[PDB]
Amino acid sequence: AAPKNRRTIEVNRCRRRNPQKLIKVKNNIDVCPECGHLKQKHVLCAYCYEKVCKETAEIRRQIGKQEGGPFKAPTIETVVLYTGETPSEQDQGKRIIERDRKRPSWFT
Amino acid sequence: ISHGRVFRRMGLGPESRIHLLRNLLTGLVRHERIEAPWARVDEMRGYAEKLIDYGKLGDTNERAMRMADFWLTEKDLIPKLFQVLAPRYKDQTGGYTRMLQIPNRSLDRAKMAVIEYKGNCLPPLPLPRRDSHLTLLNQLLQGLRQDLRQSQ
Amino acid sequence: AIQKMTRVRVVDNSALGNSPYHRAPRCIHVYKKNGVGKVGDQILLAIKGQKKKALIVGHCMPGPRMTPRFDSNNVVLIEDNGNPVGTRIKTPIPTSLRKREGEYSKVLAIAQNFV
RNA sequence: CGCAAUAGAUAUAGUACCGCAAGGGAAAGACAAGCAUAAUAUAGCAAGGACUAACCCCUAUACCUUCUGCAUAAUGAAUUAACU
RNA sequence: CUAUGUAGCAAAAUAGUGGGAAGAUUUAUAGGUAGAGGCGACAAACCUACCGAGCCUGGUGAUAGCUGGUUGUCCAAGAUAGA
RNA sequence: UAAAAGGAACUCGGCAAAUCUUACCCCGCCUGUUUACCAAAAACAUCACCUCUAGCAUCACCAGUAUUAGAGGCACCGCCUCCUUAAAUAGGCUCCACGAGGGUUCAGCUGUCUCUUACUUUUAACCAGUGAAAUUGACCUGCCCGUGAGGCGGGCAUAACACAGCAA
RNA sequence: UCUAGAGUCCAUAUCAACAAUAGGGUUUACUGGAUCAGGACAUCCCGAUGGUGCAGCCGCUAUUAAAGGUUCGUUUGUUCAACGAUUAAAGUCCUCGUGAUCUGAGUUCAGACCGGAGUAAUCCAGGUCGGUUUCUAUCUACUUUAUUCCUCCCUGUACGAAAGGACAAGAGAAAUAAGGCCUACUUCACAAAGCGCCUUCUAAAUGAUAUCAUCUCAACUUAAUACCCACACCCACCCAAGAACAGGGUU
Ligand SMILES: [Mg+2]
Ligand SMILES: [Mg+2]
Ligand SMILES: [Mg+2]
Ligand SMILES: [Mg+2]
Ligand SMILES: [Mg+2]
Ligand SMILES: [Mg+2]
Ligand SMILES: [Mg+2]
Ligand SMILES: [Mg+2]
Ligand SMILES: [Mg+2]
Ligand SMILES: [Mg+2]
Ligand SMILES: [Mg+2]
Ligand SMILES: [Mg+2]
Ligand SMILES: [Mg+2]
Ligand SMILES: [Mg+2]
Ligand SMILES: [Mg+2]
Ligand SMILES: [Mg+2]
Ligand SMILES: [Zn+2]
Repeated sequence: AAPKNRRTIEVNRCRRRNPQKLIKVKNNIDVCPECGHLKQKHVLCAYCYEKVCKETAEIRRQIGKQEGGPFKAPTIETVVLYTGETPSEQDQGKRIIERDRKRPSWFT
Repeated sequence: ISHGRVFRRMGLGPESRIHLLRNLLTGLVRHERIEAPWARVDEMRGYAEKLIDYGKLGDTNERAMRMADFWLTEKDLIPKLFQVLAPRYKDQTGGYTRMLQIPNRSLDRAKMAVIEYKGNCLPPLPLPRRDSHLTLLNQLLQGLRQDLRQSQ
Repeated sequence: AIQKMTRVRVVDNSALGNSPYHRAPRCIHVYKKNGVGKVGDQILLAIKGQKKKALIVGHCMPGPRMTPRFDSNNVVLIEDNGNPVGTRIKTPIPTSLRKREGEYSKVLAIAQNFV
């Protein structure tokens, strides 16, 4: 059907500003104790995750530049090595994806 | 009523559900780490685990080969499954994938999730460590370790 | 489930029935408060343009465990006063008629086979 | 003892736009209502008598027009501003 | 014929089920018939979404014993024979 | 989409769905046409038949001439001017063929039903973006009985506030 | 209400004529069905009691009783009626009760045919076939308050004039209603369901006004538990909990 009467600003305020409709204050924010950026407990530090995705993208660009075209999933493991890092004794027989910047401190 | 139904409903029906999960799983086997909506990744985690289980049986088995043929779409990955992934987990008997939640998607504010196969070459996800063992509460609990061990 | 408007094949040698007729016997009423009829529930049949009392002796509807589940809704014609009209029965009748009270003693003295 | 941007020409224009067509035909330029600051507390034409006191107490059947009077019997009005 | 839709995707559509489908069929293109007129395998059917009589301008501020309205303050007289 | 037993007991009617068979009756001969947007029909048209008018030039009928043209009625052709059901208010001029026409019946079929149930998709509910419309005197918008009804009277009830439903 | 008339005798076991006292309508001539139902009792059944001409179950009337129930079909739709099978019963009415819940017929929409009236157009409180009413819920209100039947003992005692044939008390079996479950069957398959399963609690005694008597608008004496139930958390995950919020678990 249709309304029988306009609804006043008072009723509309008792509806719109009722607590159930308010935005709740979040009790689960904190500071990355080492890195020092904001984060929720159960979620990754956004800044750290972005700085990881950047390096993943650069590595993957090198991988694409080396594999040539599509349909070339290798049949061996892969290892990524930064400048001035000779292939360790454990990484022989694994594809090497050379990169041209110093290894990040967070890359172990 | 939906008591005891473990399978999400997604896509345009059951078949599209299998096909969506198949594309997610193929992306995972190809890149070893993918960011996807949280619920879809949680649905695909079981399939990725059982795919590694089937891949351990090895090429020679035919049932496993048919299964990996269905569940991998670019077939270059089937070698990998049977020669890089399944060999990699010859020790672990379970839990080959780690799944995290990440900042919600910018456009549609969906609940996201990064899922990866343990042990890959990629830069490591920023996992959350526990509190250092030297914190006050941990030190008191360490004192209790000692004092209880001596008594017993 | 022998309810109203269900075809039942008379198996009693049917001095009356068993003769050709373009209709087939139908149940028009079940002598139970609810419509559904199970073994031993005596019903009413429209057979050969006539109304005759009946007695169900087997049905395709699964019953309890240890009782037979036939594949045809079998019925024996019985006269109003309980006497069976026929003199024989060939199709097997379940041994679950010696149970719960009813006019069943005569219908077992006239059959020949059980299960 | 003519108007001064809802007036004065329809006019910044017979343009925009509507129509197949004849044809129709605009708008405008220089702390009103609505909200926020500040959601609400038994009870009721939302007021009045009041009271130390906002509510609580007592009183109290909305307005216009049409029918003999009309509890709202029916018609009309969301509300502000301008024109009527 | 049914279901959806009823400010809808649409001012008559969608999905299925259906009738015709070498004919009195269907159809693109230009022309013709003009309003008491045209056309009509007559249904008052159709003539640019609304046809028992198109649409636009003019006479036109049509007329309306009918409906609705009719704007400052205050006071005072003020009602139900009939032809 | 699937369904136990039963298979029209649903219902105005086997509408819908599943399955594919049969028989008749009324109307209309047939194919066709019609109320763009509630009626596709038993109405219109139609071959066949009949009636009426008309002896004839260059713009229609017609570059036609009574076996022709126009206007009407009718509708080829031939023949004349008690059963059914358990139960029944239903069905039962000749004239092949045809009908999304109307009525009835056999057999089958099926969630129509006895009597509902599960799953899937859209809708849905929540989060994020964009964001209408009818409606609206004011509302601080209760129940029962009476008067003539949320609002009057007499009783009863009564802390405020979202959200999703329902339709008195 | 007078019984007055009857009834093999007799008003009261039944009709009970006229009338009177009561509650209720009569409009044409010169609105059903589905769904859910709320309510009254003027009770159809079940329950309790009186009399009987029922010598007895049942019948008949009368009082009381509204917690519960009150079937399925063929033909047809001024809505009823008839008919078949049942049932313990297939009650009488108010709120079409209920169309912003759904449907059909109508009666009154344009098409057409038949019959009547008319010179015609057209009419007809006639008969047939066909035929479109849309709604996003603002406000109120609301959304967790065990009966019946059959069978059998007890048996054919009492009652009874022969004949027929009781209570009180138990025991089985079925259905329905409410509530719940998924071991089996069934549709299906980490579960939801039913066609399946389980539970359901006005006759006396004493006795006065009126010393006998009298049941007493005389005094006086007799014929539901169950269920729920911890003040202070809530980021995350799971869930037999769930629309969101809530709720259970994380040893
Ligand atoms: Mg979806
Ligand atoms: Mg101007
Ligand atoms: Mg102007
Ligand atoms: Mg202001
Ligand atoms: Mg009112
Ligand atoms: Mg109004
Ligand atoms: Mg005027
Ligand atoms: Mg006048
Ligand atoms: Mg005066
Ligand atoms: Mg079935
Ligand atoms: Mg045709
Ligand atoms: Mg036809
Ligand atoms: Mg939103
Ligand atoms: Mg009232
Ligand atoms: Mg609400
Ligand atoms: Mg099921
Ligand atoms: Zn960090």
